[PDB]
Amino acid sequence: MKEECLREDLKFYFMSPCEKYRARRQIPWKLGLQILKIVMVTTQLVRFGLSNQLVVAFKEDNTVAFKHLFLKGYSGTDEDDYSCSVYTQEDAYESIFFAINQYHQLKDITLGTLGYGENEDNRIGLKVCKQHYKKLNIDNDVELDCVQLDLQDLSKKPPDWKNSSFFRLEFYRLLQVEISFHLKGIDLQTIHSRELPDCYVFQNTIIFDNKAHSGKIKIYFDSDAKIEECKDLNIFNAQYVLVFDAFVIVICLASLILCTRSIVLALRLRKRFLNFFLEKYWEFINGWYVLVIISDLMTIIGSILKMEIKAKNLTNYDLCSIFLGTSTLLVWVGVIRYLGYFQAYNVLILTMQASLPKVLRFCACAGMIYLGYTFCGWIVLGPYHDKFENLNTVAECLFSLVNGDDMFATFAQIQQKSILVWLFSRLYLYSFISLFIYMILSLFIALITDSYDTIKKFQ
Amino acid sequence: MKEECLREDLKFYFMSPCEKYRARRQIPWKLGLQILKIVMVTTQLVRFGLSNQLVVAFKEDNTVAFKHLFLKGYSGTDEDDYSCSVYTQEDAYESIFFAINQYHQLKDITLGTLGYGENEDNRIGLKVCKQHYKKLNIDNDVELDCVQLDLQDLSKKPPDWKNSSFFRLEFYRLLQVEISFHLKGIDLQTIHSRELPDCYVFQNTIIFDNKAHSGKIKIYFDSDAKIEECKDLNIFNAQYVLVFDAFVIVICLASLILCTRSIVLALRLRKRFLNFFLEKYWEFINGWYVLVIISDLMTIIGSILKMEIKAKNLTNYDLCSIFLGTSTLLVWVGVIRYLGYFQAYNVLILTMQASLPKVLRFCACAGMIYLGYTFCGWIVLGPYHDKFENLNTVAECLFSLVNGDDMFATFAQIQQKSILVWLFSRLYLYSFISLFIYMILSLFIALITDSYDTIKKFQ
Amino acid sequence: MKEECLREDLKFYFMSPCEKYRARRQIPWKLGLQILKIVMVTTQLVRFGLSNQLVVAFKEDNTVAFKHLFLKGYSGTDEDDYSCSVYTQEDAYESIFFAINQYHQLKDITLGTLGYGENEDNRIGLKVCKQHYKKLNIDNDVELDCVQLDLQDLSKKPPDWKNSSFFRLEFYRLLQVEISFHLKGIDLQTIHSRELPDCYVFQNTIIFDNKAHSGKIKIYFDSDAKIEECKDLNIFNAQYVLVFDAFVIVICLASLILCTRSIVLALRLRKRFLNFFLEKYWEFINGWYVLVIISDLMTIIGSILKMEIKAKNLTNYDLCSIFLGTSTLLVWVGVIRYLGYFQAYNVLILTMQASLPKVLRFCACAGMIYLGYTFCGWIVLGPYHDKFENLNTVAECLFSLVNGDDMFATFAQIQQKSILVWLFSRLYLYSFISLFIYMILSLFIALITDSYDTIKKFQ
Amino acid sequence: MKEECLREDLKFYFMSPCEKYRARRQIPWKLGLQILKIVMVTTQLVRFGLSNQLVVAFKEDNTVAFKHLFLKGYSGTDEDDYSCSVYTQEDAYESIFFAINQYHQLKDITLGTLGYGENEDNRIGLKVCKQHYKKLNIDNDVELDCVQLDLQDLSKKPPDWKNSSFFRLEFYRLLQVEISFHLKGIDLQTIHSRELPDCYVFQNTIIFDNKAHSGKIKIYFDSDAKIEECKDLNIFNAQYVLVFDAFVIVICLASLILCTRSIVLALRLRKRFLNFFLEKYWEFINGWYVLVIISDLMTIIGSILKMEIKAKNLTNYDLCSIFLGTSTLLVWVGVIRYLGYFQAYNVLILTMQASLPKVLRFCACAGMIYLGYTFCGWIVLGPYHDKFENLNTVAECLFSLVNGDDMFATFAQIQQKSILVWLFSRLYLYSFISLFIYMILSLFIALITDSYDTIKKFQ
Ligand SMILES: COc1ccccc1N1CCN([C@H]2CCCC[C@@H]2NS(=O)(=O)c2ccccc2)CC1
Ligand SMILES: COc1ccccc1N1CCN([C@H]2CCCC[C@@H]2NS(=O)(=O)c2ccccc2)CC1
Ligand SMILES: COc1ccccc1N1CCN([C@H]2CCCC[C@@H]2NS(=O)(=O)c2ccccc2)CC1
Ligand SMILES: COc1ccccc1N1CCN([C@H]2CCCC[C@@H]2NS(=O)(=O)c2ccccc2)CC1
Repeated sequence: MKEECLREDLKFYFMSPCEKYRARRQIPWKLGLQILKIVMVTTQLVRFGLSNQLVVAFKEDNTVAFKHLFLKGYSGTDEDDYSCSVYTQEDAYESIFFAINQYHQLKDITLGTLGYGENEDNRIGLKVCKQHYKKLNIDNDVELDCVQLDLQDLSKKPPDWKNSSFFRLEFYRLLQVEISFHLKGIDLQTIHSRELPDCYVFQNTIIFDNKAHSGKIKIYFDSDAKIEECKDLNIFNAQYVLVFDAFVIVICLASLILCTRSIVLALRLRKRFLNFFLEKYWEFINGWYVLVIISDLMTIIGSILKMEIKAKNLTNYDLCSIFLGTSTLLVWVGVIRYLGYFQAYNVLILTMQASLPKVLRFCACAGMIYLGYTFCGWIVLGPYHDKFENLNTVAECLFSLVNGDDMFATFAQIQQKSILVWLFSRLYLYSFISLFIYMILSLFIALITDSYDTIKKFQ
Repeated sequence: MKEECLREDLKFYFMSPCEKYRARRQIPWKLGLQILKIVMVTTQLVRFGLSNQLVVAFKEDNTVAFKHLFLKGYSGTDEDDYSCSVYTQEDAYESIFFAINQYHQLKDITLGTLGYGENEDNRIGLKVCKQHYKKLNIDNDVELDCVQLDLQDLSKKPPDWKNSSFFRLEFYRLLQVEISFHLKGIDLQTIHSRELPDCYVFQNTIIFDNKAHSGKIKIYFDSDAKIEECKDLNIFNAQYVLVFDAFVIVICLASLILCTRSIVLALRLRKRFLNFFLEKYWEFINGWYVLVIISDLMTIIGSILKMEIKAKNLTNYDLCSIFLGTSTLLVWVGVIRYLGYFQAYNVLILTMQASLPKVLRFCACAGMIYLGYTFCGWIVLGPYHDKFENLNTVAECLFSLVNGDDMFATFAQIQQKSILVWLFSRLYLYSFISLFIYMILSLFIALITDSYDTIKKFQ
Repeated sequence: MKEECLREDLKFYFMSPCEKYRARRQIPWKLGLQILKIVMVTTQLVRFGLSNQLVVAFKEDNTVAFKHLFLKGYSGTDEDDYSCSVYTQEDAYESIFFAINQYHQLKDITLGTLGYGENEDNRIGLKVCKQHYKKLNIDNDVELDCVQLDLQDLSKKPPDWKNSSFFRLEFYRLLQVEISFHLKGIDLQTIHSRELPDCYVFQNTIIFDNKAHSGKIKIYFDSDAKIEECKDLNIFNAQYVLVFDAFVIVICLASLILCTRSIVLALRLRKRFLNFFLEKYWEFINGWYVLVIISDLMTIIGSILKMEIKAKNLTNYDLCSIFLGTSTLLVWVGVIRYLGYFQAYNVLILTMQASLPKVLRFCACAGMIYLGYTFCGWIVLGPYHDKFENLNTVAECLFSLVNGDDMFATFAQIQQKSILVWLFSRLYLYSFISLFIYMILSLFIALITDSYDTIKKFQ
Repeated sequence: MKEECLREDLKFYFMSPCEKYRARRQIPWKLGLQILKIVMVTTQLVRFGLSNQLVVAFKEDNTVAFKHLFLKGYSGTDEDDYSCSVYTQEDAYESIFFAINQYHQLKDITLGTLGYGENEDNRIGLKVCKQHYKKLNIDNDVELDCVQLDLQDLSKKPPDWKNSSFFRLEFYRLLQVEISFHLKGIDLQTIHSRELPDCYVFQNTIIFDNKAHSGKIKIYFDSDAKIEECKDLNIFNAQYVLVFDAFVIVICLASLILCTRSIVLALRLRKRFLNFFLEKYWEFINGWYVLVIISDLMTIIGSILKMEIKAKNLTNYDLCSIFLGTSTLLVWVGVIRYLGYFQAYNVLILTMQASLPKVLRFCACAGMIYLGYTFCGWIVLGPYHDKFENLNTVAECLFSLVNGDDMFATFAQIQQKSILVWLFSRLYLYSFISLFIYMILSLFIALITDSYDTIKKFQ
């Protein structure tokens, strides 16, 4: 009778929860735990995204306002990673003095709720640091000399800091000049909800950088905002988000227990069948449960990081987002296993998974041509094409070219002053596009004439 | 003999109007009613579009002129949903005073036929409203205080409104300042047709908005134009368009009667055949007639809305256009049924409609991956990529990426200051593009090796 | 013996010139006439293109210089079909007076070889014309009043034209103000070849246009350049190009005779075979010769027009180019018949021409959906999308969308202030792209499963 | 026994190095020489690219700084191949005088480490050369007259060079004005590595060019930088790169010997088999070795050029890069032969190489249509479309259009003032896109229905 019982076991282990009900009126409480998971995880992700949008928008808007306030002649768009640049000694002096003077008159210039903030030394003021190579008989060591400009120093009607010997810069040895100050703001765009607003501290540094010593000073504006508590303020949910994140951890933990239970019990059924087969003489793994386990672990980790961020009021959510997003993605891929319970969501799998070896072998072959073209393009067209500046950019450009993106712009971007490089670029681009189109279309006719045989043999 | 008669019925019910003439010299007056419909509906749509183009062009040109007249330092292009922005208290004051002074001197500045218009209170003048949080000890309530600047007030050679206590703004509590005025224009670009021109009333509001309190005031210019009747004017078709719209309603109503008649009579023939089949023991629906009925209803509704708009001289035609366009689209799809009467416009239908279940099943599976990628991309790359700002934008970006659009720009838009987010973005984009290309090409080889069998079985 | 002779005829009429030599050592002097044609026609086209490039470049460079000289605050790029625009009465006055003053001081401002040219009335000077509606009690008639500003009038140290009653404009009735003057230039960039340079006459008109009466004056600069003969000039091939064009006409005329001879003689062989077939009881046309005849006619016409243009020194070559280009295109298509003489350049024709009926039938069906979408998109998204402004633009946008071009930009271009139009635009774009991708891929699986059968039956 | 020995020979000559070990425990020291080659060649290329990036970045940054210092009103972006342009005599004078005055005050304007450099005549100063047509009674000869402006000449408090008769230019005869000067810089961005920095000499020429005589002067800034040795400098690997390049030459020379040895020995085995076949009565070439030999030759040549460049301190690496890149590309293609030793990386070759004749025949046919369209588009749309300016640009535009790139932009770029050219452009673009899409999809259905038969016959 043990053979019949074993056969009934697997006959029950291989059917969908919808059917298992038909066979035994059983309730898949585990499938329910999964629907409640998809709803709770998606809800948490959306709420987290909305709150992050609000905070990030406030910080970025304040940064743009600061750039307009303190950078002289700021266009409104960052030239590069740096905001603006100067090419003349008098331009650099004007930018430095403009930043200092705008800080002096902040209360009459700012449109928002800004005030001066105490520095790390507990004093309202401005710090300017400059670095020079010590001394063309320059040395290799750098000299760092700074002074602290208090509000009393700036407020003197005859300004003495402008005429001081500090601000003679000797630009041929100058490495950089750095201006640091702190500002305190408030977002009143939160009081219309009877919730006390969040006071912010801004640590702004302006760096006038000429490490390159190429005749251009690059001006970087960096604003680091952190959420302090409000001290001087009188007008007229923390546990809620935390309980929700704790429930999410409970559901994704319960799912983690159940899936690991099923995998362990699946290994037990293998023994019985394997031992039974021995006497007379990955399918059991169900690698969707691997995906579910990974997504549960990632959701638990991301929820813990989110709780930690909310608890201590921290504003960088990059790694918390990378866990929650990559776990929600896997949750929706797990919806496909449930969808992949009706027989109709199959039959094309006999090609979608069977072609995978052929495609992966093709990728290995085409990968070597792709690497060779990447190296060639970087070395040759690097100094003449902005899409070939570095190896990673070359790889992205070649990937996009394989997909038809910006071909004419790619051809036209390279100037014709160097005739040899122009001819080589033409040959390079034409050969790459033609060769890869040919290879992709070939791979493909083959994949077809193979499936044809595969499906013929299957029937 | 009833069997023969029934057989002759269906033998007549299944043939084209061109053939039914061969079988009985009958005139398909109903097919004629359809050609006259396609011509009348298309003609009405084109005439409506041309007239709307004229009116909208006049209104938009006047709005651009107003923005140049009243917005200080207007570039010519709206920065965003708002036209321009300021970052300094003195800039905001300059913009406000510039708007007021330009309104004061309108007659000497405008190039067109503009004049002052009476307000809702029947008085030529300018209204300025400002909103402040009541009182950092601010309250949660807002205070709205306004004054009306008449032309006599502005025309005083010593201006007293500039120095009044109204225009001290206390920007840290300011929510917005709003300027409202009315102008009356004429389009003389209609007199060259001996048709009396249309006098317009413009309700212009300039909103200096800093609800965000982020250090930037956004300046919105909104112009609401309505067509009044001309009062002061002496120089040297309404029924026509209305009769045409009424004829359109008659033709699309007659077609509605005939199609509903045929469907009802089609149900009668089903009874006869079904009862006949019972004794010895959607095709009849002709779902093209469903399309014709829907298009007729939409055309009647759109024509009624068009008549209502023309009757009371109203200038917003968004919903009238959405009915007429979506009905003309369905009319041209109904041309395909007539085209689909020759046998040659078939045979490919045996795949165009048979593949539909497989494609729809594929869309269900790929839809879950698409949703997962949408959520992941929004949560991770949202704060760093302008094409991932919100969920709808992420969905559009992913759809476009599946079609090869702006891949290199999408890769390059994300800055590399955050290395973790940069690496994740690279992995995300590469995986999405590769996976979806693989899935689409797979779906496809399958659809082929299936049709092959389907067409083989058919023959 | 007549049967054998007839059979030998066709056996000779159906072989390639290369083979006919193998069968009879015959020289295809006619195939030679064709190679000399491809070389002579291509050479003529290239020479014509180079000379046109030179002339057009000179004229366009002079036009750009004129725009910088006479248009106040010209950016360097035309805003639209018009060069620049103004929105204030004082701006319009400044532009008009700037143009007049720059003309007054031309000799000291121009960098090239420019001088004043006599007008149609044989007098060096400037003409200003203005148009007003006669007289709000305006009439429907226009009044045209002008004055001629001579160089003596402009050179008076107290300028009287500025203060004259002519230049009070009454902008509310103004239609346009037009400034006309003539300049004479020389291209010294032709003397370095010992060829006397070409003196030009420029007829420049500046139109300050406000027909719209929308508060914007559009400023058009139109320069009409014609090649006069040089009068005042002393420094230190016309028959050649003409003889070459005459030889081209001879070769394309000889080819026209021979092809028409062969077609006529081909009809003779049809009679013999057709009569022979009758006794016991397009292939002969060779529609490549139709292409050759059309290309010969077009080349002769284009060469005649080119000779006419060169003879009387005229500078508009639009229709001459459209004949020469479209004839050279057909000449290269005729190279394919010669290439299509080896057997290997066939066998794929059994699908390239057999699929044509199925594709054309598909285009008829998809054409109706394309027209419906064009009308719907124009009527709905016309006032909100710059790619849907008019019907032709909508058709081009839909064609490009079918090919994957600017999808994200097309989605993003439409603003979200109108929620109904935004939702409809999303539905419209998604449905169009999905439907047309589906239809194209379907047409295609069908074309395959058909060729498969076609090629199977062929063997 | 010689038959058995011969059979054993080939049985050994046709197996992979991995297997030959299974058959004889032999060590493929030659395959090792290949892995060490791929690592050494890639390493050399990467190091060369990084060093070139540094040098080129320094030179380009200095050039941008020079353009900002010496070009009046420089925007920051080159208008074209030329940096900026002027259209007025006074603008040209201002630009010339601005360049001279900025050179005079260089020490107080430059941000980097710049100084005056001696000219070719060993004297610090500025040279201005102007060219005029000799003398409208101009001649054909040019007159070149120049003066040398020393620092003493520029430093005189009353400037005499401004008022000299040299700088009256007579613009109607002017060909160009050229300003030449030398500057000496240092990159201190190399001292932070205890490596003495590289002093540079810059040969800057500013050319005010109006060869066109079209009313625009084009201003070219050309900076030629060469690495001199440092003379005045006191602060606080050449053999390494050279030994590495010499080792690379040894490995790519040893590989060249071995591959040529194998090819020669391969020809010996052909004799034995061919003679053996005679008695009773490219595969042997292994054209991968041709690729290896070519890549070895290119690597040796590129390494020699790199050694020559490093030895004499020269900064143009265009041809050295074109050899190293195109050799590294071939090295990665040679990785595919090793990958193509497992049987699985085959079977698709039976189509990837068999389709090549059909595709090449298709390219020959489609090439003639492509050439015809190129000529037609250039001749017609050349003067109206910036993507059709010259034949090469037309070819690139058509290639991109075949791949779906910028279709709507291509359609929209051509203005509608000329209706005939607009209609022809529409017809041209539509016909090209439709025809080439049709031909590519046809080629393709054929390639499939052929492989099907090919693979069927193979089995
Ligand atoms: C071996 O690569 C191919 C693979 C598959 C088909 C064709 C090619 N050929 C044809 C040309 N190249 C194609 C690359 C991708 C699409 C654009 C080009 N097709 S084209 O416009 O019709 C054309 C044809 C002949 C001459 C000039 C242009 C690449 C080589
Ligand atoms: C499983 O997805 C695929 C599905 C079908 C074909 C290929 C792939 N592979 C190949 C690479 N990816 C392709 C995505 C769409 C087109 C661009 C890429 N083709 S490629 O340039 O020739 C290439 C090949 C190897 C390495 C690097 C680049 C995605 C994975
Ligand atoms: C009936 O049209 C189709 C025809 C052929 C294949 C697929 C579709 N479907 C699938 C979606 N649409 C495709 C249109 C062209 C390519 C982009 C879309 N493919 S997708 O990114 O993979 C995707 C899949 C599911 C949901 C969301 C996105 C259109 C409908
Ligand atoms: C003989 O060329 C073809 C080859 C293969 C398929 C179709 C065509 N046809 C169809 C139209 N043209 C297609 C070219 C490439 C893709 C865009 C066009 N397809 S479409 O949007 O669906 C369409 C259909 C009918 C009318 C209007 C538009 C080119 C001719």
